[PDB]
Formats: sequence, structure tokens, C-alpha cells
Amino acid sequence: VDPNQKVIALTFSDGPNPATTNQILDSLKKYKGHATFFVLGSRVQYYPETLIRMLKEGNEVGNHSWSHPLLTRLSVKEALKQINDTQDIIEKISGYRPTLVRPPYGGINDELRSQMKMDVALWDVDPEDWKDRNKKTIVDRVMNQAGDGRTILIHDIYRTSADAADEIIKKLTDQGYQLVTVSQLEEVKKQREAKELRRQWS
Ligand SMILES: [Zn+2]
Repeated sequence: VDPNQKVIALTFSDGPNPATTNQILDSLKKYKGHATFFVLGSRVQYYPETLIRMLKEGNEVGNHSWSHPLLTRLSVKEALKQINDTQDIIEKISGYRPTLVRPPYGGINDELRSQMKMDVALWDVDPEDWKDRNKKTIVDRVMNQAGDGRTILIHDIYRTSADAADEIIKKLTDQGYQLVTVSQLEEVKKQREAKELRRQWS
């Protein structure tokens, strides 16, 4: 990944769902891009093959809880169980340990932050594809807001979202963006910031 060229992080919450997730994985593979999938533990348990596929194809996997409660409605113990049960199923299937967590609905507090011991990964651009389940509406909202360094949220459980994601992936690729994982974007930002180190010997 070249930090001097455009980067963007496409991210997908709520899968795996083979019919839609596999289509998105196909699009990413066709256009030579990667993404980050924030998965539900319950769905990993239903669809272990899709977890393996997304990892095999170079995508990053994050934790999106077991069954999608608002974690701030739970006790800390119950919320940690949602997260840890999801770590556990991912580990049991794949041997992979996610480092990124995306709390359902963005809901988090300082106590959960400190106790989860994971990197909280939210987003910058949200076309609300759960609300406007319409391919062109989703595409246009994303493409109008896309820019270097941004993180896009799509929910990979709807047909219109998978169809929109294919078009978004194509258009961003045509525009010269590198489609990177969340962790790769973090690294790019650090590489760009590190240019300031050169001031020490200028
Ligand atoms: Zn979700």
C-alpha cells in the first residue's frame, strides 16, 4: 500500500451472509481490493466457510458482538461475554484473533472501552443502507462523500447493499483509490504523519 496515493477503507457490518457477503468478496477480488468485515459471532457459527474465505482473500475481520445488542444496555459482564464469545468462535474456526471491535449501533462507554482491550473501529461515512434499501441511493450517498482516508460503513446482509458495494468498489477503483483494510489505513496515516520526523534534521 502506497501512502502517497489515495486510500479508503470499505467496511462491512452484520455478516457473514453467504448470498451477499460472497458477492462482495467476489467484487473485491475482481477489482484487486480488500475490506474489513465486522462479523456477528452467531453468523460466524452458522457460516464458518465464509469467515475462512474472507481471511483467505486478504480481508481483515473485526468483532461486531455475538447477537447485536446495544452493549450499553447490558451489564459489563454481559457485554464482555458478547465480545469474548465472538472472539472464541472466530478462534475456533480459523485460529485468528481480531484486534478491532465495532460495538453495535456505535454504542460504547469508557468502562467498556477499558475492559474490552480492543481497538474500537467506527466509521466516517454511513449511507444508512438499512433505511434506504435502494442500490442507487446507497451508491450516490457513498460516492458523494468518499475521499482519501475515509472509512465507509455498509451492512453486508442486504441484496441492495451487495449490489451497491459492487458499483462502489468499481467506481472507487476507477478513481484510483487503494481499497485497504482498517489496520492498513491506520498504518498509512502513521506513515504520512511520520514525514514530520524529517523536521528534526532539516
Ligand atoms: Zn451491525
